[PDB]
Amino acid sequence: TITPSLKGFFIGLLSGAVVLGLTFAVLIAISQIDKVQR
Amino acid sequence: ARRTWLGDILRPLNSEYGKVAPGWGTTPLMAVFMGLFLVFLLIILEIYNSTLILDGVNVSWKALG
Amino acid sequence: MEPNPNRQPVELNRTSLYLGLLLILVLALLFSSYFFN
Amino acid sequence: PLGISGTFNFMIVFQAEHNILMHPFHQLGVAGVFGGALFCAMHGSLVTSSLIRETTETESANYGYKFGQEEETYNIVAAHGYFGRLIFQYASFNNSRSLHFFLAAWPVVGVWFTA
Amino acid sequence: DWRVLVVLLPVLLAAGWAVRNILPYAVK
Amino acid sequence: MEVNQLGLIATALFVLVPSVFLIILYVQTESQQ
Amino acid sequence: MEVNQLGLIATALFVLVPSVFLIILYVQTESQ
Amino acid sequence: SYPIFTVRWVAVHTLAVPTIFFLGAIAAMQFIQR
Amino acid sequence: GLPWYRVHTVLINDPGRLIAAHLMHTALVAGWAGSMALYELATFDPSDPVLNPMWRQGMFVLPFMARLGVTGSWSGWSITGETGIDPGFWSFEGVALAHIVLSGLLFLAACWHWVYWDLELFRDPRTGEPALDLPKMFGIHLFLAGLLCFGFGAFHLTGLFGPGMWVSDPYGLTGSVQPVAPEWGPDGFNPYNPGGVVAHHIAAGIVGIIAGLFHILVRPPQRLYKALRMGNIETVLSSSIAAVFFAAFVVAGTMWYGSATTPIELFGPTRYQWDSSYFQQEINRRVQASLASGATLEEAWSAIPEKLAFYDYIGNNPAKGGLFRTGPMNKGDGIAQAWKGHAVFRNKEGEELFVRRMPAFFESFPVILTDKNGVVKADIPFRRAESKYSFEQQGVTVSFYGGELNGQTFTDPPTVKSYARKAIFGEIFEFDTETLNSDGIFRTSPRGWFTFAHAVFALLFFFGHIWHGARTLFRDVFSGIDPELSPEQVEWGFYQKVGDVTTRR
Amino acid sequence: RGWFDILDDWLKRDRFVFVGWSGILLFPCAYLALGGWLTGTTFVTSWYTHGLASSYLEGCNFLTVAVSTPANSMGHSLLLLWGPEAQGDFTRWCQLGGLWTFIALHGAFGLIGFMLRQFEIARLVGVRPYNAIAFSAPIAVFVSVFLIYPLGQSSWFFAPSFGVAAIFRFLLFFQGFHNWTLNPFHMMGVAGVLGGALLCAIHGATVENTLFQDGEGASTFRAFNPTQAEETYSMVTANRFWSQIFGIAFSNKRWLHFFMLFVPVTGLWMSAIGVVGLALNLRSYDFISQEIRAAEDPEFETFYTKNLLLNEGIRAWMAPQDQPHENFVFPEEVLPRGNAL
Amino acid sequence: GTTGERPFSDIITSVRYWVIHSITIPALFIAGWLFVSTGLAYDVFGTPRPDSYYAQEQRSIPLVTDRFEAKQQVETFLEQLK
Amino acid sequence: METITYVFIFACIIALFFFAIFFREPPRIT
Amino acid sequence: DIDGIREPVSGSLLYGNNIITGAVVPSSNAIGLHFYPIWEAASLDEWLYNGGPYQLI
Ligand code: CLA
Ligand code: CLA
Ligand code: CLA
Ligand code: CLA
Ligand code: CLA
Ligand SMILES: CC1=C(/C=C/C(C)=C/C=C/C(C)=C/C=C/C=C(C)/C=C/C=C(C)/C=C/C2=C(C)CCCC2(C)C)C(C)(C)CCC1
Ligand SMILES: CC1=C(/C=C/C(C)=C/C=C/C(C)=C/C=C/C=C(C)/C=C/C=C(C)/C=C/C2=C(C)CCCC2(C)C)C(C)(C)CCC1
Ligand SMILES: CCCCCCCCCCCCCCCCCC(=O)O
Repeated sequence: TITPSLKGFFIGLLSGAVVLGLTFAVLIAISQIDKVQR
Repeated sequence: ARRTWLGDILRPLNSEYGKVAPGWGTTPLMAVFMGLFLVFLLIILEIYNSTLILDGVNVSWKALG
Repeated sequence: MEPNPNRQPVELNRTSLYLGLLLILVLALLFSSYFFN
Repeated sequence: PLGISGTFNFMIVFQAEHNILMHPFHQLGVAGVFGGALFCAMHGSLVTSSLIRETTETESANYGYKFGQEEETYNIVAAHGYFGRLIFQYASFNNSRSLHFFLAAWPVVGVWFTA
Repeated sequence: DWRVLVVLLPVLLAAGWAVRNILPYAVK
Repeated sequence: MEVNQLGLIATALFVLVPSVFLIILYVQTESQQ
Repeated sequence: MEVNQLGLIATALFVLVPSVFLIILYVQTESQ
Repeated sequence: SYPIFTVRWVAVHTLAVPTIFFLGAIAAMQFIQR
Repeated sequence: GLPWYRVHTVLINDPGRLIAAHLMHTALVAGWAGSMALYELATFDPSDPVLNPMWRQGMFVLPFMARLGVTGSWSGWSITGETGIDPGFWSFEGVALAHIVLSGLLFLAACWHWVYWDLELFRDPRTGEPALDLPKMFGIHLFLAGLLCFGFGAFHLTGLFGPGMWVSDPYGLTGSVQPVAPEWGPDGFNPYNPGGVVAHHIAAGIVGIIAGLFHILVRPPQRLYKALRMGNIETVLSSSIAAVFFAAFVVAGTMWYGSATTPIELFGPTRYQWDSSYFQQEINRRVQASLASGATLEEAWSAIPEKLAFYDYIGNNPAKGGLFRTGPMNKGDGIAQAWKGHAVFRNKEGEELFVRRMPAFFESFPVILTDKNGVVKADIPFRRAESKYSFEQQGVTVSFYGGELNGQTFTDPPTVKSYARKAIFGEIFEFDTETLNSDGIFRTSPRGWFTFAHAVFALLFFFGHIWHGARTLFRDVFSGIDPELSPEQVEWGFYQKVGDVTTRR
Repeated sequence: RGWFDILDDWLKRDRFVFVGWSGILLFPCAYLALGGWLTGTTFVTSWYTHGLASSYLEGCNFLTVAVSTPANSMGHSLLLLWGPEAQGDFTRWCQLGGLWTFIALHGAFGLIGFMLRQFEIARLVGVRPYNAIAFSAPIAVFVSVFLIYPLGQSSWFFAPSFGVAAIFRFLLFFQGFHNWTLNPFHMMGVAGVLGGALLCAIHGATVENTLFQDGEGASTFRAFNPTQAEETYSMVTANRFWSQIFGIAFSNKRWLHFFMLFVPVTGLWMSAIGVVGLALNLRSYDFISQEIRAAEDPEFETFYTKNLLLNEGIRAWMAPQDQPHENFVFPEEVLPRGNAL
Repeated sequence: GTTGERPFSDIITSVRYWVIHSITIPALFIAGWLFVSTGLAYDVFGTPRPDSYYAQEQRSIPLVTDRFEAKQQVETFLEQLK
Repeated sequence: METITYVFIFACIIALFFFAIFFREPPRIT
Repeated sequence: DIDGIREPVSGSLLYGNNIITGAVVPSSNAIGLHFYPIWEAASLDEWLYNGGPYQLI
């Protein structure tokens, strides 16, 4: 069944996702605002 | 160059050098499979490491009987 | 059938000879004690 | 001792009688030789990274330099442009004389201290 | 507990004071 | 001393084989010039 | 079999040294 | 006309802010008695 | 001309001679395999798989043939000790011969492809230039890999059309080649479950067939083709090297920690079994069980199989060797002949004392005897003048239960100390040191030698990956940087985006 | 002109600190590795894993603070904060050694990020990637010593702890248990590091002492312009000097600088290999010929037998406190000791 | 030879810089001071105080000996001090 | 035999020093 | 006899050393910092036992 470590695994998995998604979310926004002029 | 019978048979398998699908093609799909495989390898690693402990999975020699 | 066009001369100058022989001889000097053990 | 294992004997007994590892002058000697090796690699790799194309791929790039030629054989501005971006601009030399003086000074001074 | 608020007070005050002094130029 | 008997042939080919390789390449370089 | 242990090195060098000599002379002939 | 907040500003304060906090904590530690 | 370190680049644009070179390399490898096997056969002693198994004898390729079902010699012996058996053609000798024949055949094909390098197959039909369609080659080769991987799992390993694989009990006592049924549940990802190895090859094989189908039919996107330089065969070398050092690290790890594919009757015990007293616990479990059912001490220890006792000995621990201590383990401590029995030490008051075992970290270890509580009660002292715990003062004795010395007791302190010095190594065996002129110093096993070599090659191949990957992405500046590089491209602020001339300020 | 190219644009802007795609991996991991070491050395004990104090908070100084390895009983556990050992409790995670795996793994991924950054910047500027390649050597050292080595042993406990003195203890351990000074792979490393330092000093001094007079000042630094085409020192006079002083000299500037890359990079790679062997206790501990003779002939003595007595002292005298999980009790009477001392 | 950010030398000689930082720097210093002086650091990181390395008549190290009960072991040691 | 081997390699190195110094390829200006 | 206790340490190849273990052994502790040239020994045999070559080198 769903043991404590499998629960921890999902916690670690979702936390990583949050960190990467938040980071990329911010990085995309900034890059949209402050573009280079060609 | 020398032509041979086997050569003429295999010819079309080596006839599309440089042909690409446009732009990003299936790159979004590739990334999905990569991410699943990463999770898959994490699980397998953490099972072996005993960081992920699963019911009925005794990571020991004693799992031979 | 033409001769193979990809063939190339190879070179080792005298300084590279001296450097390589020194490498080999010093390695042998280093490892010989461990081979005889 | 004038021997390889004798050198080691000397080191070990020196550590028991003087605790040389916890002595700052030995710690500076390590910084001198580790930093010396580091900067040897750095300088070697930055100059090698910025060799000016003078040869074909079938030949050693070393043949692009001729003993006594007056021109420099690499582009120091490109090397500086690479290293200053690797870190930040002002942690990279653009004066070759200051650079080579630094190469000389760091290991010499560290080994003075360890002696 | 209370020791957390004690620690965090100077940081929040300093962050406040920097905000006050820089806000006009940050808007520009 | 009771050393490994094979250490001698090991050392001898360790010297001989790569040295011969370099000498071969050197000599045929000279005769091009 | 209780054979002579210097037999191995004597045979190896008997082959290698004169063989290498000839290979050296042949390769530098081809490149000239 | 220079910008105030930059990537550089973040890098600088990412290091500078904890450095001063740690310095304060380590200074307090010199007065701990056993 | 070419420097020595670049001679083989003449094959980069020559697919025929590239194939010839690959054939020659394959002939060499197959030839090594056959030669190695013949040498091992000529030196292997099959007469005692209990105390002189293959892994004590420095056998390296023998266990890989046994792992997949080759177990007998044309000479009539088998590695499980059955005598008078008939393997058919796939004996150790027949496998060795096959590889040799295979080598010879590859060598002839190498010659043909070297001479007849200029095949029209290798020419791009549009441009007339040598070209390989690497994307399609990958899908073909992957599809093939997938079919082989599937077949190997679906037929060989299951025993549906094949022999199965080596399986054993947890204590390495009764191993044999058996067909193995797949494990499809989560315990199939358990390294110690042999059914998982079957399921892996079946599933991965199907996935490989499907991905291969995909890679034959679907062209690479243009973004990826340009990013990975898919027109450059050296990108393949770069990623192939990476996949290979990945694989090498994995097989070093599983060899060292142990898994279902590195069984201990073929490669020896692991160091962790010594660390955790794995075999001593089982042995004690059995002796306690014989005592409870009413057996005497003599009887309970005499029931301990010699093979299990021999695992409980530090000389079979692969972390007790050295780099230049060469040859089989037998060359060090000797050829094990017999278990001497289980040594029990007691002091003059009759308490049982316990020798503290040597940890794998220590070349030498002192002799210290403890009571059940771990209190020191005797030792062999270094300085004698202030000794409290000597064997002489404490009246230590040793009695033997089981084995060769069963029922015997020794009381003369020098003999008792002698067995105490052996007991730090675990169970005590009689060795033949004469036959091989053994020097008495521990060597590592094939498990140790294989891990070492594969961990080192993996690390080195990581450099090859960095090297060839660099050469792939920087092909245009391999010979030096643009002599017309202008300082505005490498100076600061000129371009908004580094190296993009269209972003000039 | 989608989001990917726009983000590429922004990552690769010329700014005071270049970011790049490699920055996404490098900057978090480098900062966390660094931050974990400063946090641990300032505040965190080693009492429950090692029986040691190891933070400023506890009374240690810069030389003796460390982030210490986890307890031997953790094996090779990743020791994730959310894993089954700490169970999400930050405090217990610290006390169990979690900061060690945290620093080592983030440090590993930071090293990758830094080498990717070298590739990225070199590609954008148009130089060859030899600085990246040179950096493979410190990578090999790090992974072999901090990861491969303890992975072959019983646990992370036997990896180096991250501290000045703790590394000093690592060196001495390797002398007594592995006889690492006798290892030819370490010896090649030594030659590469000492040889690199020598090359560094001798090249810097030669250049500075074969300069051309290019200005009138007594400070010769000012007489160099980064855009000048002319060599600033005389290869020819440098070659003559060294030929007459030492017999041989460099004559090819490209070879010289490549050699400077080669020597220390190769030396570090060689030592990494030896440490991989020591992961398995595959040491160069002994010479068998010497031991056979010395066992039979009590008048035979060499600097090799003298050093093994020192190793034997190191092991017996440091094991009980250095490996507290083993519960080694060595009574006074078993300690090896010479006369008087 | 510039990428657009304001020169450091110009910043740290400016009056506005020191109006902000003559506050923010001592604040951060005092914050860290209090982190320690209040005893919070001991509690957050689990670091023993000078009176809590050993129980009064104990001279054994409370060494963790179990991987999966490690947490409970530390907790058991600490209760032997309360 | 081991002594002979050690000294032989040492003497080959000294001989190499002699050729490397006195029979080097001469550096030639440009 | 490096440490002056009549416990002679073998350093040369012919007396059972290899390249790694061989050494020219330091002069005897019995001599300390005294100058020990050849002509101060009663014989070369003595000079060799007490470590004279080290000082010369
Ligand atoms: C007709 C083919 C054939 C057969 C039946 C055998 C059979 C055997 N060989 Mg021989 N061999 C062959 C051809 C063959 N060989 C050839 C062509 C060569 C030259 C390369 C050799 C070289 C060789 C050596 C050097 C050795 C053997 C050995 C052996 C024995 C053990 C096999 C083993 O453990 O493999 C192990 C299997 C692997 C290593 C396969 C791993 C492959 C990786 C994981 C796949 C890579 C990724 C993949 C492409 C991704 C797929 C995608 C997926 C989604 C599907 C066995 C008796 C061993 C032996 O005992 O010798 C006497 C040994 O040491 N062989
Ligand atoms: C993966 C490779 C592999 C592995 C693990 C083994 C493992 C084993 N073999 Mg096998 N073997 C192999 C390949 C391998 N072999 C090959 C390719 C051959 C053909 C040459 C043989 C031929 C062979 C024979 C003939 C015998 C064995 C035996 C053995 C056993 C003892 C090994 C031993 O003492 O090593 C000793 C290992 C070393 C001393 C390590 C050497 C490391 C070198 C010196 C380092 C070089 C460094 C380099 C110069 C530095 C350069 C740096 C700089 C220039 C840049 C062991 C089970 C023996 C046995 O027991 O058989 C029953 C035996 O008699 N093997
Ligand atoms: C599948 C593996 C593979 C393949 C096919 C290649 C192929 C190639 N390499 Mg790469 N490489 C690899 C692995 C590989 N490499 C690895 C693992 C490393 C790290 C060590 C490197 C490091 C490397 C460098 C640094 C360079 C190359 C270069 C080259 C090219 C020229 C090589 C040559 O002429 O050698 C000629 C070699 C010799 C004549 C003698 C080599 C003798 C060696 C030292 C010892 C002998 C090994 C022994 C016989 C058997 C091997 C045992 C074991 C590996 C199986 C060629 C495309 C060169 C290049 O880019 O040129 C443009 C180059 O400069 N390679
Ligand atoms: C690029 C940055 C980066 C990288 C590479 C790492 C890498 C690592 N960290 Mg570090 N970390 C980072 C940034 C990073 N961290 C940052 C920014 C912080 C501060 C928040 C931390 C704080 C931190 C802590 C506190 C710890 C780590 C730990 C770890 C390790 C385990 C990671 C793991 O298991 O992830 C698992 C997760 C992933 C790999 C993400 C996979 C993404 C999947 C595919 C997406 C799945 C989809 C989603 C879940 C679906 C949503 C459905 C929903 C609606 C239900 C590893 C070395 C641990 C450690 O060092 O142990 C010693 C640990 O305890 N990290
Ligand atoms: C003449 C004396 C001498 C010399 C020159 C060396 C030289 C060497 N030794 Mg040896 N050693 C010696 C004596 C000596 N040793 C003796 C007598 C002993 C006792 C046995 C040892 C024991 C010993 C051990 C036990 C080990 C070495 C190792 C090494 C190597 C270290 C390589 C290196 O730079 O690691 C430095 C570390 C790195 C390069 C790793 C990556 C570093 C990254 C880039 C860090 C980035 C820092 C980052 C910015 C944050 C910093 C900020 C913070 C400080 C504030 C090198 C070959 C090591 C080795 O062989 O490794 C394979 C090793 O583990 N030595
Ligand atoms: C022709 C022919 C034939 C024959 C064949 C033959 C006879 C073959 C053989 C083959 C062989 C017989 C092969 C072998 C091989 C080998 C090898 C290939 C080896 C290798 C080695 C190496 C590589 C090593 C290395 C090393 C060293 C030396 C030291 C240590 C380290 C190392 C390991 C690295 C036949 C009849 C079939 C048919 C028809 C045709
Ligand atoms: C771990 C962790 C984390 C992180 C953290 C961090 C990030 C931190 C950082 C920290 C920091 C970042 C810190 C810093 C500090 C610093 C210091 C402490 C400094 C010091 C200095 C010194 C003392 C110096 C001095 C000097 C000298 C001596 C000489 C010259 C001058 C000078 C001044 C330099 C988290 C949260 C994620 C969670 C998990 C865990
Ligand atoms: C892909 C890189 C992953 C990067 C982020 C991974 C780690 C980020 C933070 C995750 C740890 C914080 C939350 C988990 C704390 C555990 C509490 C619990 O177990 O309930």
